[PDB]
Amino acid sequence: ASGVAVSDGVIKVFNDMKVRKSSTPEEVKKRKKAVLFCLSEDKKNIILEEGKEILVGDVGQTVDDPYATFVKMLPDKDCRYALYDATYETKESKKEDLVFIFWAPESAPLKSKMIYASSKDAIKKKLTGIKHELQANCYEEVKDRCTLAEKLGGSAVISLEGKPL
Amino acid sequence: AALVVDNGSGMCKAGFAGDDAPRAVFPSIVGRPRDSYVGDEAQSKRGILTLKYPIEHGIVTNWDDMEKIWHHTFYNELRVAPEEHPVLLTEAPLNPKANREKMTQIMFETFNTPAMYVAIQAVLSLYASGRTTGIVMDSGDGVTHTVPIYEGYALPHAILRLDLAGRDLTDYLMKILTERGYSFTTTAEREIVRDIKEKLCYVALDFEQEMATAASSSSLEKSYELPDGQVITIGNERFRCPEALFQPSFLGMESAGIHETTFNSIMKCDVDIRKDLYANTVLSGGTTMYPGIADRMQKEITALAPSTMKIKIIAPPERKYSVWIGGSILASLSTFQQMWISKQEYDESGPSIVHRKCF
Amino acid sequence: AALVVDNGSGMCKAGFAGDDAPRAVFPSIVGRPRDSYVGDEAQSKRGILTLKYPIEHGIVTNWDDMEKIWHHTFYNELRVAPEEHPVLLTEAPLNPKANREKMTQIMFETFNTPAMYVAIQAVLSLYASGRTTGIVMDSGDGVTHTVPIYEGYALPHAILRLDLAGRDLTDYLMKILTERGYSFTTTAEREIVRDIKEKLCYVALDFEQEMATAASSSSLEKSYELPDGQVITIGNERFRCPEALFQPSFLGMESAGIHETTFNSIMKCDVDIRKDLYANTVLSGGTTMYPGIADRMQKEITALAPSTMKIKIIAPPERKYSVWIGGSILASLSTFQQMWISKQEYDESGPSIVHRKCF
Amino acid sequence: AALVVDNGSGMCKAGFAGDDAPRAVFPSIVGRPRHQGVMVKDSYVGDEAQSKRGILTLKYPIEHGIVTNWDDMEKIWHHTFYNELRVAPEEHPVLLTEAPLNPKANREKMTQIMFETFNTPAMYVAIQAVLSLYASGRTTGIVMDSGDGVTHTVPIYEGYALPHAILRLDLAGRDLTDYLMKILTERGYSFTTTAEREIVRDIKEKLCYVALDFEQEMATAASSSSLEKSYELPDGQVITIGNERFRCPEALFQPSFLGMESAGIHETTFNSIMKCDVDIRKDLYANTVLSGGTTMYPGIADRMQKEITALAPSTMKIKIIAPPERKYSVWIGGSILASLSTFQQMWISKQEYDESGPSIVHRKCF
Amino acid sequence: ASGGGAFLVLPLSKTGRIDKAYPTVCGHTGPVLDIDWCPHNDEVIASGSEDCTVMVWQIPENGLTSPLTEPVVVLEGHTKRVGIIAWHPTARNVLLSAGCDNVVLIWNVGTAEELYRLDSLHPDLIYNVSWNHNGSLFCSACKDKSVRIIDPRRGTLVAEREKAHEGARPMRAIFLADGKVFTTGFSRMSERQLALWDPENLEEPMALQELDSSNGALLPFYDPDTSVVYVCGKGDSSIRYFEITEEPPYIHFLNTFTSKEPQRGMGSMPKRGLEVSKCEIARFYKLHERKCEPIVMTVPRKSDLFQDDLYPDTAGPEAALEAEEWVSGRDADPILISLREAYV
Amino acid sequence: KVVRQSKFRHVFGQPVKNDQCYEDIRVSRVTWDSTFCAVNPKFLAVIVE
Ligand SMILES: Nc1ncnc2c1ncn2[C@@H]1O[C@H](COP(=O)(O)OP(=O)(O)O)[C@@H](O)[C@H]1O
Ligand SMILES: Nc1ncnc2c1ncn2[C@@H]1O[C@H](COP(=O)(O)OP(=O)(O)O)[C@@H](O)[C@H]1O
Ligand SMILES: Nc1ncnc2c1ncn2[C@@H]1O[C@H](COP(=O)(O)OP(=O)(O)O)[C@@H](O)[C@H]1O
Ligand SMILES: [Mg+2]
Ligand SMILES: [Mg+2]
Ligand SMILES: [Mg+2]
Repeated sequence: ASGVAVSDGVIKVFNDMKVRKSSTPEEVKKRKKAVLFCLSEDKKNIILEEGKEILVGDVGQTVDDPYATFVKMLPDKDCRYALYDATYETKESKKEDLVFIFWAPESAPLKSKMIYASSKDAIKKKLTGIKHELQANCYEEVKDRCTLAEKLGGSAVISLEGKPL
Repeated sequence: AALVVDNGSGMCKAGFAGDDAPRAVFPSIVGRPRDSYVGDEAQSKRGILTLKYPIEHGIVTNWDDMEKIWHHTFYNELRVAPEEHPVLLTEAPLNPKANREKMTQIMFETFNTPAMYVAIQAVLSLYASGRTTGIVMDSGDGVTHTVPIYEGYALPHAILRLDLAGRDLTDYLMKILTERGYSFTTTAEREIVRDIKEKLCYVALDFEQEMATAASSSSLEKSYELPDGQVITIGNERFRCPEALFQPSFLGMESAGIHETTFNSIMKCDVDIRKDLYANTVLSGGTTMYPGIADRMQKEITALAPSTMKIKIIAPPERKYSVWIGGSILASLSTFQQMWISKQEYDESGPSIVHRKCF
Repeated sequence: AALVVDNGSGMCKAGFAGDDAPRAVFPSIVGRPRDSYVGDEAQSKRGILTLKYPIEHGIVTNWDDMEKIWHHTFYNELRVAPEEHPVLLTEAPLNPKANREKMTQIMFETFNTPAMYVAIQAVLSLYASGRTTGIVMDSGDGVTHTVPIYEGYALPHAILRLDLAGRDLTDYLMKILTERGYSFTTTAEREIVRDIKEKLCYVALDFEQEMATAASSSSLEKSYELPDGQVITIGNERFRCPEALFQPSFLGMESAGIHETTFNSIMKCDVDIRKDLYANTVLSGGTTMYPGIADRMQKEITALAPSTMKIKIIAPPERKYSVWIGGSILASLSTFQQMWISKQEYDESGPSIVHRKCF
Repeated sequence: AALVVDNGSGMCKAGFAGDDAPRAVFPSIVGRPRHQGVMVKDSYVGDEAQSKRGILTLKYPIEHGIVTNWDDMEKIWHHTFYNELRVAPEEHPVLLTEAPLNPKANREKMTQIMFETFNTPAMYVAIQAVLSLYASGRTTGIVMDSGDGVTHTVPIYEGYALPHAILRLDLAGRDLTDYLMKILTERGYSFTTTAEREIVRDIKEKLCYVALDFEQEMATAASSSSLEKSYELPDGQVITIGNERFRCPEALFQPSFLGMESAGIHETTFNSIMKCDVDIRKDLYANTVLSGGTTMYPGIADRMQKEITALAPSTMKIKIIAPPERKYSVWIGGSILASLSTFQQMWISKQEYDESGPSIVHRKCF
Repeated sequence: ASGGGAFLVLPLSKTGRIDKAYPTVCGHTGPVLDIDWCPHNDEVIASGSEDCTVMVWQIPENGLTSPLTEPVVVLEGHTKRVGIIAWHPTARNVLLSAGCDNVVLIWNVGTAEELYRLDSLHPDLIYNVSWNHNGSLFCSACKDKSVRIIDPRRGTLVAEREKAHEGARPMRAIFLADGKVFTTGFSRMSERQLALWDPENLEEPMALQELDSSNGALLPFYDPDTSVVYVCGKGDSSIRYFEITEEPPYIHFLNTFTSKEPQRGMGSMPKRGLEVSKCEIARFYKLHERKCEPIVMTVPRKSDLFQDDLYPDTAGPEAALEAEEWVSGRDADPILISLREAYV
Repeated sequence: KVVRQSKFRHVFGQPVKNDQCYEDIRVSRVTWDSTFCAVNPKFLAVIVE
C-alpha cells in the first residue's frame, strides 16, 4: 500500500462507464470504450491519461477492432491502468462487461513498476463492481484476442467484439 | 427498453426485453464474513465468507438479502438505472400473496421503477412452447415444480413441489467422484463439479443395462481438464448423477422421482383434462437439459399412465431459459405496454394492485 | 530522509529511501571471544572469536545480539542518529506475531525512532517486478522461501521454507575444492570461497551433459587469483556447487530442490489461481544470481507441471536487492507518510499497533 | 481364532478376537535407506523403521485415508501377520475395517490381496464407525472418528446408518503434526526431515491439550510461564514450548489456521446431525461418541461439549461420550463383533470369492 | 480401466506425459492379465484377460489414433482367466496360452486353430510357462511346488521335479539357452532362492543361493546372448543380475542396481532395439504406479568401436519354421542376425 | 472350516423391471391363507376378486 489516492476525475469516468443511462444516440456515441489511467506528475493521485481513450462512436467508423487499437496506446516502457469495456458472446448469452487491465511491461522502469503494483489493490477497491481483471507484464500477454477471451469466460467465449475467435 | 428479471432459486437470469438471451446469469447468493458480497463476487472470495440463499426454494425468505441481489442485478450486471426502465419480475408457483405485495413495495419504493409486471414462471414456459393447456415440469436449481396449467391458469391444488434439483445433483456428484480418488470439497471445486455435470452427464434410458455396459468396457469414459491443467476421467458417474432425479433414494430422500411427481400432479386434476395433460408435458429449467431426459421421461410416465393414453414429453431445445425468453418477448410487445403497473396506479391502490393487474 | 533496513539471514542491507542501491551491506554477525564485535569487524579478527547468527534463519532468535546489529547499522554503517529518521524494517515470511511487536518496542524505546514500518520481504520483491499475484522464490543466505502471493497478500498456509541457500553452497564449495588439492578451512578463507562462488559459478542446464563436457576438455576451466597472489583453477566445480540447489542430496539433505519446492507450494494453493502462479514465478535473493538459473528453473518446473500449463520464470536483473529497492522506493513516496507508525500512536496502543497498521 | 486388523493412516492395530486390547500396535510407515552402505535389507516396516529412522526415509502408504502405494501396503500386512502377530494368515479368518463411504475399488483391492496374496480362509470388512459404537455398547449415536488421515462423522440411529448424513473432514493428527512443525520454527526449533516428523508427533502426544477458551488461554500464556513445559529430544537437548501446546489442537476447531475453507469438528458434527431426520436428532445430541487418537487431547470433550451446545437449541441435552480407551475403540468394537455367535453368518469364505468375485463382498457389507 | 480391460500401446518416441484420453486397446470385457509382442512381427500383440479369452491385435505403424476394440483373432478355449501367454520362438503364428483351469493350449494364430490341448498335466495353478531354445519343449512352475518339462507335440512329461522350492510363495521357471532350467522360489523359512537344474538329472540342483527374506515373487529376465539373468522382484526397489556359466557354483552374482521406488512391473527390450554403439546390453522399462522409467544396463568399455564379443548373433524377426511344419515334428533353431549394422 | 460349506450362502433377490410385471390385477380378498398364485413355464394363474 503506497497510499496513492484516486482522483475525482477517475471516479466520475468509471461511474459513467459502469452504468448506462437512457440517452440520445448522440450521447451514446460519446460513451468510453477504453480509457487509460496514469500517475500524476507528483505521483500523489491516479489521473486520466489525456487523449488515450476509445469512444463507442469511434468503433466501426475509424476503429475496426477496438481491442487491437486499445493495445496500441499502451506505452512500451511505462506502466498504465486500463479500463476496457468488453463486448463478448458466449454459447448461451451476449455479455457486456468491464475489464480492468494492469499494464506493467518488463521494459518499464523499476520505480514505475513498484508504485503501480503497490497501489493496484487500493484503486481496485474504489472501482466497485468490476468482476474482470487482466494483468499483463509483456506485449505478448495483451495483444492476443484469445488472451482476453480466455480470461473473460475461458473456452465458453465464442465471439469477441462481434468477431469469432 | 424493458428489463426481464427471472429470480431463480440458485441462478438469476436478467436481460433486456427483445433480446434472444439474458445478458447476465449469476448465482443468487449473498456472502458475509465467517462485509456483503453478492453473486460471483461472493464466489471469488471462496470460503472466507459464508453463503446464504435468500430464494433457496423459489420462495423469497430473506427480503433484506433479496434487495441486495436486485441491487446487484440492476447496477452491476445489467448496468442500468432501474428508475428508467420497466422491470418484469417472475415468481415461483404457489407464491404467497404477501410476497407478491412485498415485491411490489420494493420495486416502487426502493428502486422507484416506472412500471412493473409479475408473471408466473411455469405459465411463461408453457406459452413459449405455443400452448395454453399442459403440465410444466420446471426443474431448476433448488426446487422442482410440476405445474399443471389449464387455459393459462395454473391449478394451485395440483401443484407439487420437489426439493430435488441441480443443486442436490451437484453435491451428489462430489460424493460419487470421491469414489474414483478425486477430492472436491471447497466451494471453488463446487463450480468445477458443476461444470463437469453440465458437460459430461446424461440420462440413461435403462440405468441397470447402462451400468453393465460401463462395467464391461470403457466406451462411456470421458476426460475433463481442471483449471490447473490436470485431466480427470469419469465413467459411470455420467449417468449415475442425473439418475438421482428418477431415484431420489440415491440421496437418502423419501420423495418420489420427477416422473412420479409429474404423474401424481396430473392425477390431482379433473378427469376430463387428464388426457390433455398427458400429451402436453413440457420440460423447463436447467436440470432438464441432460441429453436423453425426454426419452426417459416418456418411458417412465408411459409405464404409469394407462396404456390407452398418448404420452408426449415436450423438450424444446431452448428450455433452459424458456422462462426468461417467454418473459422477454412479452415485455417487448407494443400491445403489452397497457398491462404494466404504473407508479401512478401504485400510489392510489398500494401494493395490493398486483393481485388485480397480474392475477 | 527515511531509512530502509533489510535484515537478511546472512547479510544486512541498509540505506536511505530514494537511493538506487543500499549504502551498507555487511554480514549480520556478532563476535565474542572463544568483547563484542559486529559486522565486518567480527570477520577482521578471523579465528580468535566465535561467530553467532541472531537472525540465522530469517527469524530473530537472539534479540540482544539483534540490537547490537541495529545499533552498529545506524551509528557505524549509516552514520546517522536513529532518532532523527523514520526506519522501515523488513521481515521474513511466517514471522511470528511476537517478533513484530518486539521489533516495534525496540525501535521506539531503545533507538527512539520518530516513525517505524514493517514490510514483508516477499511482497516487496513481487511489487518491484510490477506484479500483485504470483510466487516469489526468495533464496538468500541461510534460508530459501517460496511465498505465493495473491492480490498483495501472502498465503501463510502455502509458504514453504527451505534451509538451503548460499551459506550451505559456500560450505559445499570448500568441500569439493579440497578434491583439487586446495585447502580452505579458516574463516578468512571462507570469504575467498564465497568470492569464488559469486564470480565463477553458474547453473548448468543439463548437469550430466555438462559433467561430460568438463571431463573431456578444458574449455570450462577458469582461473582465480588469491589475495596473496597465488592463482587457482577450478573446473567442473563451477556448476557442481550451485547444483546442490536442485539436488539437495549432494549435501546429504533429504529435502527436495528449489524447483520442487516451488512446485509444491503452488500445489498447496487454490486450484483457481494455480494458472496465474505458474506464469508469474518471480526470483529474488542473492543466491539466485547464478547465470543460467532461470532457464534451468523453467525446464525443471515444466517437467513437473502439466503439459498444458504455461510456465515463465521471472528473473529481474536487479533481483539481488529487490527487497531493499522495493522498500526504498516505497519509503520515499510522499503518499507513504501517513502509513508510518508514529511515536504518538505507539504511546497509545503499545507495541500491538503494528498488527493493524502494517498487517 | 479370528484376527481383527484395524489399518489406520498412522497406526496399525492387530490382535485376536475376544481380547480386550490390541496385541500389536506399530506405526504404519515404510523406511528405506537414503545413504550408501560402506560396511560389508532394503526396507523397514513398523517399529523397526522407527528405531533406524536416523538413516531412513519414512513414508506412509496411506495418506488421507487413500492408499498411495499398494506395494508398500502389502508390506504393512506382511509385517503384521508374520512379524507382529507371528501367525499364518492362511489359518485364521481376518476381520478388516474400512473407512465410512469407502470406495468400492479400494475395498476390492483389500479383499483380493487377502484372498490371493495371503490366502486367508475367510474375511469380512466392517465400517470403523459402526465398530466404534459397538465398544461403547450403543445402537444409537453419532461417532466423530478422528485419526491420522481423515475425520468422519457417522450418525447411527437404532442400528440404521444414514449415509447421506455422513460428513468428511480432511483434517486429522497428521495435519496437526505438520502444523506443529510450522509453528515450532517460530520458537527457533527446526524439524524438516521425515525422521523429525515422528519426534514432533511424540511431542504432540505428550504436551498438547485443548483449551476451553482459546483467547483466554492465549492471554494466560502471554503473561505467565505456568503453561510452559519441557521436552527432551532423543539426542539429549531440552526444548520448551509455551502457547504451542494448545495452538496445535486448536486447528481442529478452526481449520482456517491451516488455510482450510471447511469448518471445525464441532460444526462438522453439528452439520451431520442437522442432515438427519428431525425426530432422531434428539438421540444423537445425547450420544455423541468420540473415537480415534486425535480425540485423546486433554479437555477436548469439554470443548466439544461447549461448542455444540452453542449451536444446538437451548432445550437440547448435549452429552459427549469420551471413553478413556477411545484410541482403540474401533479395534475393541471389532473384537466384540468378531466374537458374536450371530456374526459367523457374515464371513466371506475364500472358496466363495473364487467363483463369485468381488460382487459378494459389496453385498453382505455396508 | 473403469470397465473391462485395456492395455496402453504407444510408440517408443512418444515420451513425456501421456494424455489421459490417449486411445487404448480396449476390447476385453475383463481386466487384462498378460501381454506379449510377436517376435516375428513388431505390430502383433497377444493379450490374455479375465474374460477367459485370448485376443491377437494388429497395431498400426504410426500407433493408435482411435481406441482399438476389434482384434484380429479371438481365441476362446479356456474356462477361466488366462494370465500366461508365450509366443513360439521359431514357429510362425504358434501361440501358447495357460489359464487358471490348469490347461495349456497351443494356438495357430493364422487360422485360429487349437493345435494341441494339454489339460491333465498340471494339478494346480500354473505360475509361468517358458519355451526352450528351439521351441520344442516348455517348462512350467505350478502351485504344487513342482517344476515340469513338457513336450507339447507329444503331450508327454519329459521331466519333473517335485518340491523344487519348499516355500508356499509363488515361484518361476524359465529355460536357458544351453538346456537348463533357472528357478526362483522361496524356502521353508520363506527366504527367496535361486536354483539351477539339469533336466537329465533332477535329483539335486546344481546351485541354490539365497538372496533375502522379502515378500513378492522374483521375475527373472534371461538374456541368451550374454548368459545373464536379471532377477526383478515384485515390490522390490533393486535389480540383481547373475551370470550363468559352466564353472561352479554356476550362478555368479555380478552386482545390484538400487533405487528408492518399488516396482509394479518390468519389460525388457530385445537385442534388436538396444543402442549398440553405447555398449548397451539391456534396457529395462521399470513400471511405477503412474510412470514407466526405462533403466539402462551398460558395460563400461574404454573403446568407442563395435564390441564384437559383447554383441554376438541374436535371433532375428524372421520366423524359422511355419505353423504347419512344426506340427509334423520339425525342429529348427531361430534365424540369427547380426548387430553390427545397427552400430552408429 | 471357518465357513460352512455351501453354494447358496450368497443368493440375492432381485425384482424384475416394471415392464416385466403384471399390473391392474384385482387380487382376491379371501381371508384363506393360500398362495393365491400358481405358475408354470407356460401360463400364470392368479386368484382374482
Ligand atoms: N447443460 C446443462 N445440463 C445439466 N444441468 C444444467 C445445464 N445447465 C445448467 N444446469 C443446471 O441448472 C441449474 C439451475 O438452472 P436454472 O433452471 O436457471 O435454475 P433456476 O431456475 O432455479 O435459476 C444449475 O444448478 C445447473 O447445475
Ligand atoms: N553474484 C552472486 N552469485 C551467486 N551468489 C551470490 C551473488 N551475490 C551474492 N550471493 C550470495 O547471496 C547470499 C546472501 O545474499 P542476500 O540475498 O543478501 O541474503 P539475505 O537475503 O539472507 O541477506 C550470500 O551468501 C552470497 O553467497
Ligand atoms: N494422547 C494423545 N494425544 C494427542 N494425540 C494423540 C494421542 N495419541 C494418539 N494421538 C494421535 O492420533 C493419531 C492417529 O491415531 P489413530 O486413531 O491410531 O489413527 P488411525 O485411526 O489412522 O490408526 C496419531 O497421529 C497421533 O498423533
Ligand atoms: Mg427457474
Ligand atoms: Mg533477504
Ligand atoms: Mg482408525
